[PDB]
Amino acid sequence: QPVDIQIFGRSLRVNCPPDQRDALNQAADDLNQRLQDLKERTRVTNTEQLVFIAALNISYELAQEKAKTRDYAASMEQRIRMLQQTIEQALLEQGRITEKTNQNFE
Amino acid sequence: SAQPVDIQIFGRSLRVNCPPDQRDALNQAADDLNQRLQDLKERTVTNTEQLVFIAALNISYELAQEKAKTRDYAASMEQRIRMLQQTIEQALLEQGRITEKTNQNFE
Amino acid sequence: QPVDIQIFGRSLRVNCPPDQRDALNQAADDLNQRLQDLKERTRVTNTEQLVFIAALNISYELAQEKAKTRDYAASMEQRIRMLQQTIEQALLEQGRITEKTNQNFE
Amino acid sequence: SAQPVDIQIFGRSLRVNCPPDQRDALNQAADDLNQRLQDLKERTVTNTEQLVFIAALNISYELAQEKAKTRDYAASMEQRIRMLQQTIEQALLEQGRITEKTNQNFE
Ligand SMILES: [Cl-]
Ligand SMILES: [Cl-]
Repeated sequence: QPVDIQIFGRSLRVNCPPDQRDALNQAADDLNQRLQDLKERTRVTNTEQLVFIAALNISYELAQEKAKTRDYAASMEQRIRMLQQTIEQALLEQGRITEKTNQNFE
Repeated sequence: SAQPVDIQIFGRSLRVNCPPDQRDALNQAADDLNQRLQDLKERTVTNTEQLVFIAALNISYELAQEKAKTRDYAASMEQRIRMLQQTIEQALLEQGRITEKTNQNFE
Repeated sequence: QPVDIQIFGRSLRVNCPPDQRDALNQAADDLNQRLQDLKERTRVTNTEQLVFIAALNISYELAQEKAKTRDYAASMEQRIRMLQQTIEQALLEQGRITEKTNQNFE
Repeated sequence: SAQPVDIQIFGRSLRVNCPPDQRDALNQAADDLNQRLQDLKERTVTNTEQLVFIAALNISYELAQEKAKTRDYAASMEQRIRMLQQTIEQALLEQGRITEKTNQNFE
C-alpha cells in the first residue's frame, strides 16, 4: 500500500505491504546512513550523484554477499562429504579387522 | 592505482574511481543496476533520481536478506557442530570405559 | 567353591564362585569341542597330547584376539581424530569466509 | 612349508607342525603357556595333564572375554555411527531448506 519514505532530505513514495513496513524502515535507515557516510569520505556533495554511486556500490555489495553465500554452502558441503567419508572408513576398517580369523598351529 | 572510469547509468554519465582489479565488478554492477532500473521503470513519474532511490532501497533490503541467509546457515551449523562434538566425547568416554576392562579367571 | 568338571572323558576339579559357574560350563563346552575338532583333523589320538596342543593353540588365539582388540581401538581412535579434524576445518573455513568484508568502489 | 618343531612345555616334549612365519608366535605361545602353568601350579595334586586342562579352561574363558570386548566396542560404535549419520542427514536437510530461500523486494 502507499508509503511515504524520507531519505537524505528527499521524499519517496514506495508501495509496500504492512508485513514489509519494518523492512522498509530499516532499508531507509540503511540507505540514509550509506549516503551520509559516502559523503564524508568522497567529498561529492550533489545528492543525485551520491545516490547513483551508493546504488552502484550496494549492487556490488549484493553480488559479493551472494558469492559469500555460495562459498559458505560449497565449503560446508565439502565438510559434510568428509564426515560421510569418515563413516565409510570406520565401516571398512571394522570389516577389515573383525573379519580376521584367529589362526592355529595345527 | 584507482583512476576515474566513465560509467553510464540510465541515461546518466558519472565518474567512478576504480582500480583495474575491480573494473570487471564495476562493469557488472553498472549492468545489474541498469537492468534493475529498467525493470523497475516498467513497473512504476519516473524522475530518474527517485527511481535510483527506490532501486537502492530494494537492493538494501535484498542485501539484508542475503546476509540473513549466511547468518541462518551459521546458526544451523552451530547446532550440527554441537551434536557432532558430543558424539565425539561420548566415543572417547566409551573407548576408555571398554579398554579399562580386565579379563578374569576361574582359579 | 569346589566344582567337578567333565572334559573329554576326564574329570577335573576347579574352584569357582557361583557367579562364574555359567562361564565355567561354557569354557568346558568350548574345550570339549576344541579337543574333538583338533582330533578329527590331526590324527593325534592321545588325550594328553591333544590337550597340550589345544592349550598351545588357544594361547596363540588369545594373543591374536588381544592384538585384534588393540587394532580395533587404534583404528577407531584415528577415525575420532578425523572427525575432530573435520570440525576445526568447518570452524576455520567459516572464519575465513565470514570475515571477508564486502568492498566498495569508493 | 610347515615342519615339526620340538616344543618343551612344563617338563614335556612334544612336536608341533608349524611353518616358519608362525614360529615366533609358537615360541611366544609356549612361553606364555609355560609361565601360565607355573603360576597356576603355585596356586593349586598337580598331575601335569590336569594342570594343562585347567590352564586351557582359563584361557578359553579369557578368550571369550576378550572377544566380548571387541563385540562391546562394535556395539558402542554402532550407536556412534547412527548419531553421526542423523547429524549428516539433518545438515543436508538444513542446507536445502536455507538455499531454497528467495529474496523479496518492496516494489
Ligand atoms: Cl529493484
Ligand atoms: Cl591360568
